[PDB]
Amino acid sequence: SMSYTWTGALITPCVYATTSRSAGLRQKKVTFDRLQVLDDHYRDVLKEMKAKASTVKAKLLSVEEACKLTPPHSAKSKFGYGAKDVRNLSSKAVNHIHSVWKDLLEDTVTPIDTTIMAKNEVFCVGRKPARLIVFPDLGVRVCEKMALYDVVSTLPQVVMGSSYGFQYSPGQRVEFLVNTWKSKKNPMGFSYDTRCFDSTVTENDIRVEESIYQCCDLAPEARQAIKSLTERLYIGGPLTNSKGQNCGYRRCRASGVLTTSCGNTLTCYLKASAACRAAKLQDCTMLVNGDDLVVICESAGTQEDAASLRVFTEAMTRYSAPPGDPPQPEYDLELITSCSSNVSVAHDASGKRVYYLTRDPTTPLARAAWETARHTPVNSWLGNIIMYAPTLWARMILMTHFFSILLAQEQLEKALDCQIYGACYSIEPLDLPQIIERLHGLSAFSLHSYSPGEINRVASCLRKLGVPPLRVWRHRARSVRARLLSQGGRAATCGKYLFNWAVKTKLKLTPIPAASQ
Ligand SMILES: CC(C)(NC(=O)c1ccc2c(C3CCCCC3)c3n(c2c1)CCOc1ccccc1-3)C(=O)O
Repeated sequence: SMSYTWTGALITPCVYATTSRSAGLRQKKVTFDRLQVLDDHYRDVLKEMKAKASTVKAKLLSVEEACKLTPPHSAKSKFGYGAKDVRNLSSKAVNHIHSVWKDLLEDTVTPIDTTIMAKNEVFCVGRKPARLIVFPDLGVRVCEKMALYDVVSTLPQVVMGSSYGFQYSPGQRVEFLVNTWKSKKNPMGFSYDTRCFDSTVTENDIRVEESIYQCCDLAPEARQAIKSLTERLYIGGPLTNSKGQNCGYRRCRASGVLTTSCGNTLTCYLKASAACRAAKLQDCTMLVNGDDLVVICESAGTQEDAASLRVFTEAMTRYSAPPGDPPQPEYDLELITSCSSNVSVAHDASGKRVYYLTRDPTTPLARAAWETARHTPVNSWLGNIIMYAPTLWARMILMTHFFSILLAQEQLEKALDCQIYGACYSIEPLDLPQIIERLHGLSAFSLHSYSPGEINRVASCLRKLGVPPLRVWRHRARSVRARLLSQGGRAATCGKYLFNWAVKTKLKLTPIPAASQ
């Protein structure tokens, strides 16, 4: 069936940014008839998964638990309250959510409304159209957590095991990839890019996902709500623009429901697993985060692997998940990008090899540049500093430049909102040494001798963007550093740890103590 049907009603508004002006380009991209044919490989895998699901027990969250787990900056309800009101258990929001939950149990058919908007996201320049998000009202969102919050995390882990990527901290991901890679005699890996994965998700895919939830041991009321949410919301429904006008109907995954991530993870794992069997990949290990898929297996030979991947892709396509980028076999782990990252090697103080996650700095640099400029309530630069703390480009460029700006504006102690790892943290910049040491270990203040590919990518990327060479940054760093040290206190600690790389004569970096008093 068609992933979308449109009524012509415009999708109205809520280095460049995406806007509603390109919504037409995306709609054309995401709108197509899906054809899905399933075979015994798919059925065999689904049965194995259901058997694992059958061992999971999961519980209803009360209205209050679900409110407390509601993120602070969610789009407000059209029923007179917003995310802060939910977090604060205001009577207004509490009363409405109870009415919404009751209606979910008593009505299991009436399509639930959703809003569609185009995202505003910053990119560097072939310009990409804005992403479309589809989401139900805040009240419904909280009820989703009541029914399914205890499901959507626990369940995929049990079903998929080490393949479920969301269980891993950043160092655990690296560890899993490197160990998997080193366990093959002749490793071959490839990422698989599904073309607009959300649009490829069929009604059958979504009823399958529901059938897998129900394999869980649930409360009766939870089964009812999960069935209802599926029928009224998940499988499809009407789309409303920001103006209150209907602009079409959906028959695929909505991007902004609680089950988007769990569901894409299960369905991607299910389809890919079966496709591995169809292709006869040997000693397969998969890693899955939602729609993002990477496979590492035992090489059968250069042309064999190429043929294998083409048969892999044919299976995924039959299963309704056709490739955006045709997949490509790699024989070097560094060259495999999954979840916008790749493993790379450097050396620590004693010259030990340290693997860490890095990525092409283009988008992080562009967004940070954008945030310097227009002073946005969004601080993506700080999140990138944390996520990619060990990297060449985060240490020498982003840290240097932003601690530079923090000093000048004397903002060293103003906490910034930071959305990372699926949560919104209130981050004080002086905490960065302690944060980094926990996430990445001390080696992250001491890494040197980065790979030639990594260095080339960074230096080349800077040139493309008109950013000063790394040499400029090392010089600026030494200045920012001395300023931090001179101020002493927590500022000094930042100079000592975050910038010991810019200095000839290294200070000794010892384990930073937890807070006292
Ligand atoms: C001319 C010179 C040498 N420039 C700088 O010092 C300088 C510092 C930081 C940055 C940055 C960012 C680096 C990462 C943190 C956010 C800003 C970017 N650019 C500069 C140029 C060049 C133009 O604007 C950009 C557009 C896209 C990506 C990066 C940038 C001067 O001294 O005036």
